[PDB]
Amino acid sequence: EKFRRYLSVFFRKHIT
Repeated sequence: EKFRRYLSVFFRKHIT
């Protein structure tokens, strides 16, 4: 499985 592609850009809601 692999679901580390969505948060890779959603986690940007902090510094950038």
